[PDB]
Amino acid sequence: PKSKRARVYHLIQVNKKGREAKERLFSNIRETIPKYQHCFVFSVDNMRNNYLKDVRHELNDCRIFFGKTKLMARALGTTPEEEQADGLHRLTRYLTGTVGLLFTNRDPADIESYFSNLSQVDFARAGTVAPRTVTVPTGIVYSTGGEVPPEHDVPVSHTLEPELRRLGMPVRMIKGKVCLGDEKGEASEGYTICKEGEVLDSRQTRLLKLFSICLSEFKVSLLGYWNSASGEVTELEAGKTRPKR
Amino acid sequence: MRYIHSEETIPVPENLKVSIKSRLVTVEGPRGKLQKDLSHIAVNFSVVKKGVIGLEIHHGSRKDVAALRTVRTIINNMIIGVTKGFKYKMRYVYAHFPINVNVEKNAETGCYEVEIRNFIGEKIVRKVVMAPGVEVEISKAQKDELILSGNSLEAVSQSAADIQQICKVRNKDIRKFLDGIYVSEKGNIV
Amino acid sequence: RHAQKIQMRKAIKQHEERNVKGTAKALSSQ
RNA sequence: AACGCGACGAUACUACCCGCACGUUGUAGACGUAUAAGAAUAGGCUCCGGCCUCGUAUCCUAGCAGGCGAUUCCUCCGCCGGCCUCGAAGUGGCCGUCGGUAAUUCGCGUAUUGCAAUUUAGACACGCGCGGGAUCAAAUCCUUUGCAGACGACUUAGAUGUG
RNA sequence: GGGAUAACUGGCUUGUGGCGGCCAAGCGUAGCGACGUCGCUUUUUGGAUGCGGCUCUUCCUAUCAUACCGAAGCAGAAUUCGGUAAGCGUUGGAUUGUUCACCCACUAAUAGGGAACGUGAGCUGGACCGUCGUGAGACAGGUUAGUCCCUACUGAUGAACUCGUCGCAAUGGUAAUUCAGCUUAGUACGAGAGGAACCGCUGAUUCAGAUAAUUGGUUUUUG
RNA sequence: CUGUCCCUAUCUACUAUCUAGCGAAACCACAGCCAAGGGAACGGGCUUGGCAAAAUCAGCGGGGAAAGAA
RNA sequence: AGCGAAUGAACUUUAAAUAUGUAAGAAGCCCUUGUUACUUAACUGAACGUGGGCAUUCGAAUGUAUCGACACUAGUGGGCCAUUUUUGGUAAGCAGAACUGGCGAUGCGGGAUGAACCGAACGCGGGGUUAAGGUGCCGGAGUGGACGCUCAUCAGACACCACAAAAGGCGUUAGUACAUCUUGACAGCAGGACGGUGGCCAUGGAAGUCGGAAUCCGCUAAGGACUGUGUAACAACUCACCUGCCGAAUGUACUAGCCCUGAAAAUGGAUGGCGCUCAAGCGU
RNA sequence: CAUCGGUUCUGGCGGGGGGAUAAAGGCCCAGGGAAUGUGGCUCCUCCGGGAGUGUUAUAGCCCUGGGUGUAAUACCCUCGCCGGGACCGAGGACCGCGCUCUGCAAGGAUGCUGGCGUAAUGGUCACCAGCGACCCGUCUUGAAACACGGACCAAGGAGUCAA
Repeated sequence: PKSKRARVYHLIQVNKKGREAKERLFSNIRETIPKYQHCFVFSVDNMRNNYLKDVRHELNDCRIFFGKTKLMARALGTTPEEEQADGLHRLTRYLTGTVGLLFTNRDPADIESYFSNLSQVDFARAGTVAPRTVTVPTGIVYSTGGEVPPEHDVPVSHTLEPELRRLGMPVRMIKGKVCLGDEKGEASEGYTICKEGEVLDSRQTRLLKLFSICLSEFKVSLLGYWNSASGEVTELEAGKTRPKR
Repeated sequence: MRYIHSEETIPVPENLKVSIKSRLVTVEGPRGKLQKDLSHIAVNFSVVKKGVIGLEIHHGSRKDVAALRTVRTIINNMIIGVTKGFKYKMRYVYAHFPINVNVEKNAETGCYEVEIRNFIGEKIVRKVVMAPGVEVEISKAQKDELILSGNSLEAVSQSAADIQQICKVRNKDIRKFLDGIYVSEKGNIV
Repeated sequence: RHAQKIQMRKAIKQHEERNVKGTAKALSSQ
C-alpha cells in the first residue's frame, strides 16, 4: 500500500545483465570444459581479489573462472547425469564457497609451484586479526600515519577531514592542515586504529585503506584439481579441511 | 487484514534479570537497575526458552505489528544499556574565544550541571541540568572534548542533544562561525 | 508537484530510450 | 452572583435551647427507599488452599400494622454516659448501663373490615400547646461630619468623654 | 406609438493572457484531450484618473514595524525572500477640480480591508400636456409627484434571609509598548573602510492607574 | 501686508437638579433581551440555543426612520 | 440480429423502448328489385323504398354513482413552480413551445424551521393497524442483530451542483495488469568497481565529472570514454553493475471505497442543540 | 365477579400437504481417493519439538452409488384446539336464518354482589402542570413582503323608495 520508500531510477548507461550474462557464463563453461585437460578449483577466503587481473595476464594461456559458485557448480554438473566428464560432479563438492575454476593444459607441479610462490601484501579487509598495532603520531597527520619517516612524507589531503571524523579520529583543521590537537604536537595523545592480536572491523579497515597501509596477505589457495584424461580428482592439501559442499 | 498471530523474540544474557509486571519492565545487571513503562501498547509477554522473552500480538493490524517491533527494539535497548551502557563523546571547537566548560555534581537532586562560558565571547553563562544517572567527564585523552556516559540510552542522547542545542549561534553566518559543542562518537562503555 | 512528476516521468522515458539506443523562429527573425 | 458560600459577635419580645401532645401544615412523590476498598482491563483478587463471564449476589426477611403467657437462648437491635475519633459541604468506633429481643417448641386472642376499595403508618421542614434552663439586643428616622455626593448612597460623631 | 422586460449578485470573489503547432495517459476505435515546449505581443548596447475628506468603536489577516524561525557570498553591518504569528502600534509635505503614480521630510513602521442594496456612529465640502414649429427647437403657456417613551450600555439605590463585623471566589473583564545611551568593544569579523551580539546597567516615547511636596495656570478667599 | 485660520474681549439669543402648590401635549394593535434558521436581498410573535429574579433614579453618544431600480 | 437470406439512418426476413389518431352493431351491413326530373349504349349505376338474415354471446373487456336536448340565472377571463418531450444560446446563466402534476378555495403526520419536498385529504367520539419519517433522553420507540470501512489541528451524519483537474497525499483497505525469484527475488552487511587511456578538439590549467562530438575494445562476475562528492590539476570517495553472507516472497503502474488538502475574510453560533469514535459516522 | 356478543392484540398446543416425497445427519453396504498425513518407522548439538516418508494400521477425512427411509428437522402453504388482555353493549313484546333442537353463544348484555346514598359522582370558576398555538382587517400579486386602519367604551352607522 502507501507509506513505502521511493526507489531512485538511476541515470545509468548500464542496466542489469541477468539471464543474458547467465547464459553467456553457461555457454562459456560448456565451451571451456573440453578444451583444456585440467580444471583446478581454487579459493579466495577474505581477500580483495583485485590481483586476479595480474594472475590472468600471467596465465594468458590458461582460463580462470571466478563467478557465482552455484552457477558454476551446476554448469560443471553436480550430479552424474548432467556432467560433461565423469567426475566433474566429484569436483562440484570442492566448488563450495568463494571459490573458482582454472582450466589449463599445463602441469600440476608447475601450477602449485606458482601458487605457492605467489603472495602479495594487500589491505586488511574485515575479519582479519591485526598482526600489529597502528597509531598515528600525535600532531600534523600525513598521508602515511607514521610508517614512512615524516621528513620524506607529504601532508594528507584536506578533503578527507569529514571522512576521518566520521570514522572517528578527533582531527581538526588548523591553517589548512589536518592535525590531532595542536600543530606542534603535545596537546593530546595519539589515536590507535587497531591493536595487535585483535579482530578488526569495517571502520578500522576503512581507516587503514585511507591511510594506505596494508596489513593482510593475498594468496590464492587451491582446494583441489581435476584431470579429465585419467578422469580423476586430487584433493589438494587445503581442500582437506575446507567445509566441502 | 487482521492478522491472527504475530510474534517477536528478544534474547537476554546470562548476567541480567528481567522482571516484567503488567506492562512495567525492570531490568537489572552489573550496570544497575532500569525501569520503563509500556502500558500504551497492547502485547502479550511470555517465556519461550530458558533465556528468550516472546512478545506476541493477536488479531492486530500492520500498525500493531509495527508497535510490536518498536517495543522489541526498546526492550533490547534496555538490555544493552544494563549490560554495556552508553557513551557519547563530544568535542568543542572554537576560533578565537576558548570555550570554558565546567562540570559539577551537587548533593541536592543528585544530578550534574554543565556550565558553558566564553562561547563566542558571550557574557552569559549557559547552565544545563542533566537527566538523572548520566556522568560527565572532561577527559585528559583529547583536548577540548567531553564524555557523557550512562545507563539509559534515551537520557544519554537527550542530554547530549540538550547541550548541543543550548550552544548554538544566532544571527551570524553558519558557513563562517563554526564554533560549538558537537557530538562526535556514539557507542558503548565496554 | 504535477510539473515535477511530469518532468521526472518524461526524463525516465527519455533516459530509457537513450540507454537502449547505442523554422518558425527563422521566419520570424527574417 | 444583589435567589453562591463560610467564620464570629449580639440576639428584648416573638419564643433561644431542651423532652413530648401533636398537627384535618407542607413537600417533582417512603413502603427493606439496606450494601464505602483501591487499581488494572493484552489482567485482577486471595485466608496463599485457591478464585474471577454472571449483583439471576450478600444482608435482611415468621409473631393482633405484629397480642399475653411459658421451656429454652446469650444472639441481634435501640437509648443515654466516658474515652477517643471524624473538617472536602464535619461522623464513626470501643466500653458501660438501661430497655427491647422465636435460634427450638407450645396454649390462649383474632371472627362481623360481611367477596376488593391507598395496608391514612416513613423523612425532613414548619406551626399550636405545655414544663425545665438561660439572656434582657439592635437597626432606621433626627442632629452632626466631608475622607462622599445630582438625590440616594458612603466615611463619621451624639449616653460623662483624649466628648 | 405598441409589446416584452424591470433591478440586481448572492457557498459569487482572489496569482499566474489569448490564439495556432508538437507531444499527449486516456475516452473512443475519425473527434475531445491536461502539463510542458515553440511562434506573435517581443528587444545586438541602460503621467493616468474626470464624489472627496475628518474623528471614534469593534472585527479580519491577504503582516508595514515589533517577537521567534527557515533560506541566501548572509565576513561584520545593512538587508532580501519565505513561515508561525492581529498581542502591540501604524505621520507630514509638494502637486492636482479630487485621487493615485513619482519626488521630498520625521518615524520602529509610518500595511490592506468589513460593519453587508442605506459602506458601524458623528461632522464637512425633474415629467406630462398644449400652441407654434421641425433639415431646428422654443414658450413668464398650463398641470403635477418630492412623509417622548420602550429597550441595550454606563453608573446609583434597593424589600425579603435578625442586625453587624471579618472573609472565600463561581463568573466576567484584563495591559503594557517602543526607542535610545553605558559595558561587552573599536572586541568578534574584515585587505581596508568599517564594525555587531548574549549577561549586566540607565533613561526616554506611547498607553494605563494614581497624586498635590514643588512649579505653572485658575480667583466669589470678593482676603 | 493679506480676498487666510485660531484664541481672547464685548454685545445679542437660546441655554437650569431637588421640595411645596399648580399641572398639559405629541403619540399609543399588543408588546418590547440576544444569536443561527425561517427559499419570495421579510421578522416581533415561530424552531433551538444563549439564558433569565421584585421595585426604582440619573446619563445617553446605539435599535424601535427611511429606498425602488434604469 | 444477419449479411453460412439478397442488396448495400440512407441494407433487409423479422423487429425493439416510447408515447398516439380512428373504428368496435338493430344509431347495423350487405345482397334483391319498384320509382326517380340524376345518369348510362341499356333495367344500366346512384338516391328514395320493399324482402330476408341475427332479440339469446345483439356480435371485445371493465366500470356505470344515469345520459341527452331546450329555456333561463350568478360568479369567473390572472398566473407561479416542477417532471418529461422538444427548438435555440452562452464561459456559465438562460430563452421559447407541448403535455401532465402541485398551489389557488385545503386542514392533518413528517422533513428542527418554511409558497413549491414526502405521506395522506377532513362531521363529533372510542378501540386497533399503518404511511412518510424515526427508535442516545430532549422525543414515542433499539446504546437492537450481521459482515466490513473511516480518525478528520473545528471529520460525518445526504449537498454531490460548484469548488475540482490527466490535482497534490512516505494515510488505509480491496482489486487488476506486468515483471523478478533455493538458477538465492527486495533491503542490508563485507569486497571488486580494472588495462589501452591523462582517448579527440578546446583551455593557463580541465586526467570520466568548467566546455563540443562520438562513446570502442579487452578482462570478464562486472564495471559507463562515467551518476554524484572533491582537487588548480590530480589523488581520493561514491553510484551503476557484479561476488560472498542472509533467506522467501517481493515491486511497477493503474482502478475502486473512506480520510486530508483541493482557498478563506470580517458582532458570537450552530449536523436543531447536546453530544457521539469496534459510533449515536458510512454501505448492504 | 361469572357467563355471552362485536372489534382487536397476544402466547401456546395437536395434525395435513409440498420440495431432490427437502438437502443434511446417525448406523450399516460396497467402490474410489487424497492430505493441514494418524499409526508406525528415518533423521535432527531436542526444556521442547520439528522435518522426512506414505493412503488406516494404535486418529480420521473427502468423494460415488446402495439400505434403514415414505427418517427427522428447517422453510412455505394449510385444518383446527386452548390461554391472557383492552374497548364497546347500539335495539327494546313475538315474527327471521338456523342449531349442538326439553333447550341454544341462533335478527345488538344479562346474572350475582358490595360500599355510599352525600358534594361521593358530576359541573363551574381561579391556579399549576404536559403538549399545541404569529395580530385582526384592507389592498396588490401566482404568491409572499411592504403599505394603510386599529388607545378604550356606550349609542348612531351604510343595497331603501318610486316609475
